[PDB]
Amino acid sequence: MLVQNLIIFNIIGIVLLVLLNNNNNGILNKKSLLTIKNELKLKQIGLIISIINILIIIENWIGFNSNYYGFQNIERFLNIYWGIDGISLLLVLLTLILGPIAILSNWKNLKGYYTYYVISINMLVILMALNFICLDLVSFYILFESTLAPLFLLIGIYGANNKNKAAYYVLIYTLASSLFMLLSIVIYYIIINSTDYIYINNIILSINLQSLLFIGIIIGIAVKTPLMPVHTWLPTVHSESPLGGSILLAGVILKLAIYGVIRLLLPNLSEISMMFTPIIYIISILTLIYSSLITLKQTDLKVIIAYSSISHLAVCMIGIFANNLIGINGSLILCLAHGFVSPALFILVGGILYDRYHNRLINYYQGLSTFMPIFSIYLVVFSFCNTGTPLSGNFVGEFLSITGAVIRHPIIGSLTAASVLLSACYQMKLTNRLTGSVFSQYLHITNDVTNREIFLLNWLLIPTIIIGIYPSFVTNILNLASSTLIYSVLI
Amino acid sequence: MLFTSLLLIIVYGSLVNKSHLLTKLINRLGLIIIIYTLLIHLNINTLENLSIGINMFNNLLLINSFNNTIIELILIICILYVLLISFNITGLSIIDNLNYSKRTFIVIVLFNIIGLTLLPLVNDIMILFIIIELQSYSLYLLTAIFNESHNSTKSALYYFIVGSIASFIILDATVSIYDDLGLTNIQYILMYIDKLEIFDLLCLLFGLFIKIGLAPFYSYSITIYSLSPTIITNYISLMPKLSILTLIYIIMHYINIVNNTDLNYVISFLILISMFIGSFGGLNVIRIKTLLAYSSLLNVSYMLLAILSNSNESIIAYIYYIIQYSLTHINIFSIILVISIYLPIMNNMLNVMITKYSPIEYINQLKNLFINNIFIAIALCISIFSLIGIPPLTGFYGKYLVLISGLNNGYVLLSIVLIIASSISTVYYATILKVLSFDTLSFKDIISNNLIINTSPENNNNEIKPEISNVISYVISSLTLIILLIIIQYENIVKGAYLVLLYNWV
Amino acid sequence: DHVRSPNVSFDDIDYNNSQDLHNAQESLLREQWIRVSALKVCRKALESCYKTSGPNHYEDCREIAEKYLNMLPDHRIQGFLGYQKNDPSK
Amino acid sequence: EQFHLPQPFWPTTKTKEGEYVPKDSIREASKVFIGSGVLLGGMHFRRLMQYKKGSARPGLAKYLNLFSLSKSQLIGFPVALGAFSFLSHSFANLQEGQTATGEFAASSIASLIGLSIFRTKKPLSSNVAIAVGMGSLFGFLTWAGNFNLGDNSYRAALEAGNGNEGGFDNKVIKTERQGFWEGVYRRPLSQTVEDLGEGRGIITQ
Amino acid sequence: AFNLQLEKEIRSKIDSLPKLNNVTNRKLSLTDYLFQNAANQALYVDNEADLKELDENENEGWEKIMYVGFVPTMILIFAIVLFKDDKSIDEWAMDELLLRLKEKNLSDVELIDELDKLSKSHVGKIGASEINKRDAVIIERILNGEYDQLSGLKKKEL
Amino acid sequence: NIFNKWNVTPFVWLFATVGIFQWDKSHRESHDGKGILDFLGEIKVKESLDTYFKEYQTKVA
Ligand SMILES: CCCCCCCCCCCCCCCCCC(=O)OC[C@H](COP(=O)(O)OCCN)OC(=O)CCCCCCCCCCCCCCCCC
Ligand SMILES: CCCCCCCCCCCCCCCCCC(=O)OC[C@H](COP(=O)(O)OCCN)OC(=O)CCCCCCCCCCCCCCCCC
Ligand SMILES: CCCCCCCCCCCC(=O)OC[C@H](COP(=O)(O)OCC[N+](C)(C)C)OC(=O)CCCCCCCCCCC
Ligand SMILES: CCCCCCCCCCCC(=O)OC[C@H](COP(=O)(O)OCC[N+](C)(C)C)OC(=O)CCCCCCCCCCC
Repeated sequence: MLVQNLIIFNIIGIVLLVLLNNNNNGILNKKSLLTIKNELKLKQIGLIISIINILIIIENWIGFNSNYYGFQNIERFLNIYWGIDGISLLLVLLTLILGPIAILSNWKNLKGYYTYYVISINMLVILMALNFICLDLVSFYILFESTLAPLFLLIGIYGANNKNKAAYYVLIYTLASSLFMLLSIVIYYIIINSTDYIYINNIILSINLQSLLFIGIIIGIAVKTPLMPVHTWLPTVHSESPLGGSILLAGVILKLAIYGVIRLLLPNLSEISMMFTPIIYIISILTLIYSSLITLKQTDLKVIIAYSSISHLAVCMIGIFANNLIGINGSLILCLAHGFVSPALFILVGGILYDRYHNRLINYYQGLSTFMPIFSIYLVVFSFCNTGTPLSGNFVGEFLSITGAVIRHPIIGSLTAASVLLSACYQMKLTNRLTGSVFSQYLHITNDVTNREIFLLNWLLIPTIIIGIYPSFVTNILNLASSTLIYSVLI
Repeated sequence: MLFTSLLLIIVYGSLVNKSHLLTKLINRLGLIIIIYTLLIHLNINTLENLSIGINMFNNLLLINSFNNTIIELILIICILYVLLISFNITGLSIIDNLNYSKRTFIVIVLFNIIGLTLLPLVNDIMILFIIIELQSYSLYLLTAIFNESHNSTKSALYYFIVGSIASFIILDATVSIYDDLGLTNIQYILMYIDKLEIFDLLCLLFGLFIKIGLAPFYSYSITIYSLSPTIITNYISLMPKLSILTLIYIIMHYINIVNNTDLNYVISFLILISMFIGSFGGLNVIRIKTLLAYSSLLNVSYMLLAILSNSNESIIAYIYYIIQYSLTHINIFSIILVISIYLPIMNNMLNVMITKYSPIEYINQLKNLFINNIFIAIALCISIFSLIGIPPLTGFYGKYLVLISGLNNGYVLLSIVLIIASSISTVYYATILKVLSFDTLSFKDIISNNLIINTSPENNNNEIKPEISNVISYVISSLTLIILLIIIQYENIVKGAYLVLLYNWV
Repeated sequence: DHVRSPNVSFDDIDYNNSQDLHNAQESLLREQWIRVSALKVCRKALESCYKTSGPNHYEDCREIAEKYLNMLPDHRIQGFLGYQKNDPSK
Repeated sequence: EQFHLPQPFWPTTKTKEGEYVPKDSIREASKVFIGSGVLLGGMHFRRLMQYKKGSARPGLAKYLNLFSLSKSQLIGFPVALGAFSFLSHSFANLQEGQTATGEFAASSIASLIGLSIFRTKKPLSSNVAIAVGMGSLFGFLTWAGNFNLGDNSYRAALEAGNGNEGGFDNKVIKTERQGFWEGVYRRPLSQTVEDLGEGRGIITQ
Repeated sequence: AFNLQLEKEIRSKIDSLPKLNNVTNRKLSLTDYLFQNAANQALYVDNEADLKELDENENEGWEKIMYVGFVPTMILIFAIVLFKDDKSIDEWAMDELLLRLKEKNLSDVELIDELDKLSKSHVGKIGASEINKRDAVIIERILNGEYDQLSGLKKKEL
Repeated sequence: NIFNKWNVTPFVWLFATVGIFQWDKSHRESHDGKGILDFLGEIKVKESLDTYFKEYQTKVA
C-alpha cells in the first residue's frame, strides 16, 4: 500500500506529462497551449505530483507503531520485499518534502525543457525515497545507483559553464566507488545465498572476511557522504549543477551514505565496525578540520556552501559510528536538520544572487543589506543555523553527535568539538562580508527576495526551528529503531 | 528447413530479373524461412528432453539444453537482423537502396546461420574443423558482399588471412590430439581426458580466441568493424561470438574435468590484457564503430570470466549475458542506421568524407539528437546506460551475475579488474551521451532546414507523415523497453536459466 | 492497551526460528529501557533530595547519590547484537 | 598488547614450521635473465633481416619500428626481469612465503634498476614514480591471490565442507575459530575479546 | 472560456500596430488545452507573445498549488507529531516499571493508593513538578527494588 | 497597515494551534485519553505485524 502506490502513481505521472508535451512534436511547427508561459501547465502538473507523493507516505505514517520492534508495512512488490522502521520513515519524509521545493526553485530560471526537468526531479525523488524502504542489499544497490542516470543528464543539460566536467565527476566518482560496494554485496549472495537485511544481520563471518567486506562497502559510502580524500567531486558538482539538482544532492543523496552505514555495516558487520571505529573517527575528524580550513580560501559563492556540507556530514559520520544511543540519535537529527538548512544556503546563493547577477565570485558582493534587507535577514538566520547555534535542529544534532563521540572515545572524540569554532569561522566570514561595508560598486539595485523565494526560505526554516526547540518529535520515532544498532557485551 | 529453402532461393534469385524490388521481396522470403525454421525447431526441441544430451548423425553432433538455448537465440537475433534488409530503415532511396543492391545478401546469411547453429553441436574433431570453416567462409563472403567498395574488399582480405591462420591453429590442435590418442570423437576423447596433453586444447582455444577478437589478437577486429559498412559490421561483430563463445564454454567444461591450474592462468592472463585494451583503447577514438569494437572486446572479456569459472552460476551468467548483450547490440546498431536522416548537408575545413556505406561514422555526428528526436535519443541513452551497467537495466544484471560466478570460483583479481575496467570504459560511454544532449538548451532555438530528412518530399501537406518506417521504429521501441523494464520479469527469466543444464543433472 | 514484553532469552531458543529470535531481540531491548526508566526515577529522588536538604545534601542524599553512580555505567541501552552474537560461558 | 587492527587479507595456504623448502634464487634468476636475453637478442637480429628483406615498402617498416627495441632496452629488459626473479625469490625465502610486501619491493626495485638503463634521458624522480606504480600493481596482484585463489576459494571450501551449506546452529559453539568463508549464529565471547579487546563496551564499560 | 471572438478583437488591435516594443477578463478552461483544434489554438499563442511583449513577480502559477496542497500537508505532518497516540519505547518503559511495581507489591496498601490516583497523563511526570500529587512512596519502592529482569534473559555467565 | 497579509499569518497559526491543542485536551478527557486524530485510523499492533514478519522471513529462507 506504499511502494506499489508510489511507483504506479509516479509512472502514470511520467506517462501523463510525456503524452501531453510530445503529442505535437511531429514537425507540426505548432504553437499549442500547454507550452504557453514557459510550459506553466506542465510544471503545475509535475508540482502536483510531488505534493501527492508526500500524502502517500503520510497515510502509512498514521498506522506506524513507534513501540513495535522490527520493520513495519512489509510488502512484496517486483519480487522485492519493502518495509519501514523508525529510521526509514523520517528519511523518506525528508526526501519527499524536498520534491516540491526543488521544483519550485527552478520555476522560472531555466532556459527551456521544463517538462524534462520536472520528470527528472520527480524520478530522482522517488528513486531516492525507495532506497530507504528496500529490505535487501541488492535492492539497496539498485536504487543507490539508479539515480545516476537521471542526475548525469540533468547536470549536463541544465548545468552551468563547466557542466561537462561536473557531469563526468558525479558519474564516475559515484560509480567506480559503488562498484567496490557491489563486490561486498556479491560476496554476501555467494556465501549466504541471500542479501536480506534480517537474514544477514544474524550471521557472523570470519574477522578477516568482515574486514574485506567493510572496506568494500565503506569505499562506496565514504565517496558518497563524502569523506576526505575522495571528496573533490562534490564542490565541482554543486558549483555547476542546477539549483534543484543541488537541493536534492545536498539534502538527500549525501544522507544515503549515513543510512547506508545503518543498513550495511552496523547490524551485519558489528564486530568489524568496532575495530574500524578509531580509523573512521580519524578520517572524519580530519575531514571536518581540513574542509573548514579549505573553505576559508574559496572564492566561489556556491563552492563555499558545498564545502560546508562536507564538514557537517563529517560530524554525522562521527555520530553514527558511535556505539551509544546519544551519538546515533544525534547523527540522525543532524541529517534531518542539514536536509533543510543546506538547501536554503544554496537557494540564497545559487537561487537569489545568481538569478539576478549570474556571477558566483565573492568579490562582486558586499553590503547587500542596504538594498536587500529581506535577503540579509534570511542569510543571517540560516548562517547561525548552519553554525550550530541553539534553537536550530543543527545544534541538537551536533551537540548529541559530539557528546556521543566523547562517550565512544573521550580522547580523540573530543576533537569533534572543534566544529563549533571552525564552522563559525568560514560561515560567518562569508555572511559578515555579504552584509557588511557599503553596497557593492559592481552591482545594480534590483528586486529583493520575491514571494516565491520567500516561500522556499520560510518552509525550510520552519522544520529546522521545530526540530531544534522540540526534537522529541524525531527522537520518539527513532528511539526503538536506533537502539538495535548498538553492539556491546557488559558483564 | 534452412538447407531445403536455401537451395530454392539460390535458384529463384538467379532466374528472375535483377531489380531492387525483387531483391527486397526475396529478402522477405528469407525472413519467412528463418521464422519457419524457428517454429520447426521449437516444435521438436524442448529443454526437458534435451537435458541428458542426444547424439545425432553417428555421434558427430551432440545437442543438449545448453546448446539448444543458443540455437534459439541465434535464430531470433537473425530474424531481427533480416528485418533491417527486409524493410526500410530510413525510407530514403539514396540510403536504403544499398541493402537491396546485392541479391546474394540473404543467401550468404542463410549459409552462415547453418554454420552458426551447428558449431556448438560439434561432437567430432573432423566435423569441428568442417563447421568452423563453413562459418568462417560465410563471414568472408558477407564482408566482401559489396565488391565495389575499396574498404569492404580490403577488410575481407584482412578477415580471410587472420581467420585462415586461426583455422590452421584449430586444425593443428585437433591433429595433435589425434596423434596422441588416435580418436576423433569428442566423447571418446573424454575417456582419455587425463592422458592427453591438455595444453593442446589450449591451442584449440587460441584459434577460437582469434576469431572473437580477444587480445592480443584484438587489432584486426577493430580495424575490420570500422571499415566495414554499418549493415555488415552489425552482423559480423555479433554473430560469430554467439556460436564460438558457446563452443568455448563446452570445451572449457571438458577441460575443467582435469582442472589444470596452469590452463586457467593463461586464459586469465588473456582476459586481464583484454580488459586493459578494451577500456583504455576506446578513450581516444573519434569513430562510433571503432568505439563499439572496443566495447565488444570488453564485453566478451566479461563473458569469458564466466566461461573460465565454468560452474552452475556460470551457466546462468553466460546465458543471461549473451541474450541481453545481443538485444542491446541490435538496438544500438538499429538506432545508428536510422539517425543518419538527421545529418546536416553541406551548402571546407578538415575535408571530411562520408560515404553511403557508413553514413554515421563519427561520434560527433550524433549531435543534437535530443532535439532532432527525443524518443530515439532516450532509447540510445537507455542502451548506453545498459552497457555501462546502471541498475536496474539488463546490463547491470549481466555484470551482477558474472561477478557472482567470478568471485565464487576465486577470481578475485579479475573481478576487481573488471570493475575498474567498467569505470574506465564509462568515460567513452558517457561521451556518446554528452554529444546527444549536453547542448540541448543552447541549440533549442536553432533552425535546421539542411538535414537529410528535409529532402524527403511531402505527400499532400495534410497527411501526418511519420519520419521513420513502422517496422524499424517498432523494433527499437520493443527492445528499448525490454532493456528498461527487465526488473518486472527478471525473477522468472533467471528461473529459466536455472533449468538450462550442461550435464549437471544432480 | 499497554502491551507487555514477551520475555524470551537467547539461551532457550533456536536462531533458525525467526519468530523466537525476533522475540529474544525485542525482550532484551525492552528490559534495557526499563533500567533507563529506573535510573531516571532514582535521579529524580536525588534532585528532590538535593534541593530540600540544602547544605545537608551530602548526608541526607548519601545513599541515593551512591546508588546513582553505581547504576549509571550500566543503566543504559546496550542493544541485543552483543549478547545475541556472543556466548559468555565460552 | 598489540593494537587491534583489521586484517583485510584473503586466505592463503600456510606451511607449518619446518616446511617451505627455500628456492635457489641464483639459479631461478639466471634462467630468466639468460632466457630473456636470447629471445630479445634473437628477435632483434631476426627483425634486422626483415629490414634487409625490403626497405622500400612503408607497410612493413611501420610495424617493424613498433616492435624494435633500442640497445639500452635490449640490455635493460633482461636485467630488470633477472633482478625481479632474484628479488622475488630472495624476499620470499626471508619471509618463508610470498607476500605482497615482498613483491612490491621486488617489483619496484627491479623496475627502478631497469628504468635507470633504458630511461636515462628522464629525471630520476620520474623513474621513481613509475617504479612505485609498477611495484604497487604487482603488490596488488599478490594481494588478490595471483590469478586465482585456487583451493582457498569458496567453491573449494564448499566442496570440502567448510562452507555454509548445512545452515547455522546457535546451540553449537565452536571454541576454534571458524573458516574464512564460514558463518555462524553465535560466537564465543573469548574470541570477541581476542579480536577487539576489553574496553569501550566489551566486558567492561 | 475560450472566447474565440475575443482573440479576433485582440489580434486586430495588435495587427493595427505595425510597431512593437516601440484583456484582463481572459482565461482558459481545462478543455481548452486538449479539445481545441489547430485553428483556434494558434490564435491564442500569437496574441500571448505580442501582448506579453507590450510590457511584479506575482501570479506565477504556483500560489494556489502550494497553499492548497503543500501548506495543508505540512499542517497534517505537524498535527501527526502533536496529536497522535504514539507510545515511544521510553514512555512504554515508564508505564511498565510502574505496572511491575503494582504486580510485585500487591500487599502494600499505601502503594496502591498513590498509583490509583496517579493519572495516565501524570504517570510520566514522576518527581518534583507543578502538579500536586502523592508519589513519594512510589519513588521509595523503586529505590528499594530492582524491577528489571535483564539477568533472567541472560542465563549464561562467564 | 498593521493587519496586513504578512503580520496576521503568524498569529493565525498560534491561535489555530492553541485552539486545536485545547480541543485535543478536551477530546481526551471524554474518550479515555484518545486524541483528536483517532478518526484517521489506529496504530497497528505487534500481533498482526509479526504475522507479516513470520511470512516474510519464511519466503526469504
Ligand atoms: C583519492 C581518490 C583516488 C582515485 C584515483 C586512484 C588511482 C590514482 C592513480 C594514480 C596514478 C595516475 C596519476 C599519475 C599519472 C600521471 C601520468 C603522467 O604524468 O604522464 C604519463 C606518463 C608519462 O609521462 P609524460 O607523458 O611524459 O608526462 C609528463 C610528466 N612529467 O606515463 C607513464 O609513464 C605511466 C606508466 C606507463 C603506463 C602504465 C600502465 C600500466 C597499468 C596502470 C594501472 C592501470 C590499471 C587498470 C586496471 C583495469 C584495466 C586492466
Ligand atoms: C617481446 C615480444 C613483444 C612483447 C609482447 C607483445 C604482445 C603481447 C602484449 C599484449 C598486448 C598486445 C599489444 C600489441 C603488441 C605490442 C607490439 C609492440 O611492442 O609495439 C610497441 C608499442 C609502441 O610503442 P612506442 O614507444 O610508441 O614505439 C616505439 C618506437 N621507438 O607499445 C605498446 O603500446 C604495446 C603495449 C600495449 C599495451 C598492452 C597492455 C597490457 C596490459 C598491461 C597491464 C596489465 C593490466 C592489469 C594491471 C594490474 C595487474 C595485476
Ligand atoms: C520510474 C521509471 C521511469 C522509466 C521511464 C521514464 C520515461 C522514459 C522516457 C520516455 C519518454 C520520452 O523520451 O519523452 C521525453 C520526455 C519529455 O520531455 P519534453 O521536454 O516534453 O521532450 C522534448 C520535446 N519538446 C521539446 C517538443 C517539448 O523527457 C524525458 O525523456 C524524461 C524522462 C527520462 C529522464 C531520464 C532519462 C534517462 C533514463 C535512464 C534509465 C536508467
Ligand atoms: C575508490 C574511489 C574511486 C573514486 C573515483 C576515482 C577517480 C575518478 C576520476 C574522475 C574522472 C572523470 O571525471 O573523467 C573525466 C575526465 C576529464 O578531466 P577534466 O576534469 O575535464 O580535466 C582533464 C581534462 N583537461 C586536461 C583537458 C582539462 O577524464 C579523465 O580523467 C579520464 C580518465 C578517467 C578514468 C577513471 C577510472 C577510475 C578507475 C577506478 C579507481 C581506481
